[PDB]
Amino acid sequence: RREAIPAELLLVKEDPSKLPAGVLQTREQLKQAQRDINWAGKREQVFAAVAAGWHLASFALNLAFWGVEGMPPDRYWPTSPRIRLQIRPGRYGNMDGGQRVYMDYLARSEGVPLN
Amino acid sequence: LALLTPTLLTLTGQS
Amino acid sequence: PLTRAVLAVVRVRELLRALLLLPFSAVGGAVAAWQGLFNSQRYENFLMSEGERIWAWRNRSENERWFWEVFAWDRLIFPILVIVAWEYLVPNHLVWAVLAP
Amino acid sequence: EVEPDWRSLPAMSPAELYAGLRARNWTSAHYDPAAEPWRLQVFSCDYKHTGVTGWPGYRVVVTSRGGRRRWVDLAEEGELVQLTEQAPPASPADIGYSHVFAQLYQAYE
Amino acid sequence: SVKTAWRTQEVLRELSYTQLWALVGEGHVARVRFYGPEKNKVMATTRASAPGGERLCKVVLPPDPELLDHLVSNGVVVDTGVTEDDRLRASLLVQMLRYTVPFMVISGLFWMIHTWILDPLPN
Amino acid sequence: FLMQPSWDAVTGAIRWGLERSGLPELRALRDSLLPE
Amino acid sequence: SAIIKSINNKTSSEKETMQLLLMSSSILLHLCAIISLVSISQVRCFVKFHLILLYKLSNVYNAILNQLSNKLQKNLGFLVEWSSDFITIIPENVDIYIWNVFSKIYRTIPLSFISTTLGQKMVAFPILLSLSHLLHRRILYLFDTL
Repeated sequence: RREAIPAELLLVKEDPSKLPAGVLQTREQLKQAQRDINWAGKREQVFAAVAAGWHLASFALNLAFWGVEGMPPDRYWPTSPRIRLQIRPGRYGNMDGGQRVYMDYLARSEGVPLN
Repeated sequence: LALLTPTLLTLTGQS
Repeated sequence: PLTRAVLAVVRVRELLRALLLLPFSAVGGAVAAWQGLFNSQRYENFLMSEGERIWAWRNRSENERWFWEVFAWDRLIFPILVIVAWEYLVPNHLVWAVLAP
Repeated sequence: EVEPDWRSLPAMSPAELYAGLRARNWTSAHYDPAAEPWRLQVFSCDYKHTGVTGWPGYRVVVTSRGGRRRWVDLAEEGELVQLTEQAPPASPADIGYSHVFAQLYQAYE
Repeated sequence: SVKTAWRTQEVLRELSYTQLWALVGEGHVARVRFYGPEKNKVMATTRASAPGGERLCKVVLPPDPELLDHLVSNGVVVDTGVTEDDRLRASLLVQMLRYTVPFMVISGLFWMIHTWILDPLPN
Repeated sequence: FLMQPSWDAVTGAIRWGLERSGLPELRALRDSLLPE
Repeated sequence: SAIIKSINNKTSSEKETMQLLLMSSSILLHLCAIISLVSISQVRCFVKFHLILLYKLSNVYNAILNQLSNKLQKNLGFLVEWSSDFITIIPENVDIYIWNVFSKIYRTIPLSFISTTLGQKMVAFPILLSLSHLLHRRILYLFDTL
């Protein structure tokens, strides 16, 4: 068993021409509003994407280098900072068994797990 | 920063 | 009759596996083709000619090189900047504008 | 109302809006009964704290008789004045939403 | 005069207060921009029909309140230099500044690794 | 989180991750407390 | 943002100059502060002490974990340094490693700077080239002095 109601009590009745001057929106207006909602949807993601793509392009460029193949020697820029900066030990602070320590520090970084 | 200080100083309302 | 249609429908579903895996294998082929250019003999010929060009270019530009590496900043731009900066600060007296400089 | 696209929309100076609101404010000395009706929509940003492009202050959208729209960027509250204030700020670059809301409060007396 | 001089890299003229007053009165000033740390320097651009053509003057406006109505009456369009494009570019710069630190971290890591193992010294 | 990365964010994020995935270490607690 | 907004708003390619000036000033301020700090002798003592501590603790961790690692593969003093000068105990391949990593990180600054700035409009190309080279060499020299 069911009860029935008229469908014409639930559908509202309106008058498009009885509305104030500019209440109803035309076609171009609704298309503009749709374009605006799409722009509001994708704006932040577009901007973040560009601001990340800059760094990504720079990183790709730095990756395309891959090493020193293609790079000739240079005399204003040696590879050891001590030669370029004129750094050499003196007399004090010289422990005879400090050389011992020296070795394992090398052995610490030359990666030889013996140590 | 002393060149930019008269410009940045409007964030406090001062001269 | 049966086995042929069965292997055919498995052919088509592994073609499906391939369609859900096309961009990855495509970019893999792309990076492989990119890494293929830089192992020929052409690329080592290019590197060696580039070496010759760098040698000829180093022999003709010793003055400009020493200028840009030793002179441009340390003896041309930095002292100008330092004096102008100091005189922009440092109130308009004589002990500060001339004597201490 | 949906937020317009502020990039492709003509702009108006805040001093122009201040003069136009003094025009339609009958409590002022510069009133005239001939000015056309103006529709103002004042927007406050809400994605200020999440993501780029947020802005401070208010943004006004003016609609006139022709149905055409312009916008005004009322960031930077210019100089603090009371609601019952009738005096330009002696420098037409000092119009922020303080003077504008003073005129909007005075026009409805 | 303009007939007894050489053309030299046109510069901003200078007006005191009333030449600008008379100019905005006669309806020849076309646009003005405010600038200065003290919100009282104006750069004023005149329009074509004015005596002398389109040029750029610099004026210091002494604080007088009846200037605003004076300019707005004669159709002068007061302007700024902060159109939405430069604001969007500033926000883009801020975003890059936000990203610059993690990218430099990951790059330092990658290059520590590549210098260590993936490309060591030959012997 | 992609637009405004931070440190608290990633810490709490992998905290939630372990809560979902390996917080059953909260049961490894009792699993070690049986031999104890 | 208020910072960048202010320097954009108050002061023909001028805003980019102001922004570059701000960023350069700030980076230089922080670097000058750090170098001036570590230019004091007792602070060098401080950092030397912390370095020997971290070296020894890393050594302990390394021994322990590497030993347990090749065990799982099986499954499937202080004064001699603290009273001696710094450079005689540290090898040179370490600093060469540091320098190589630095160089490899920053070797793409000129190209990025040039591309960023460049999209009588291009009479500035020599100026941007000069700026790129000078800035790259400034970074290298700042490493050198630190």
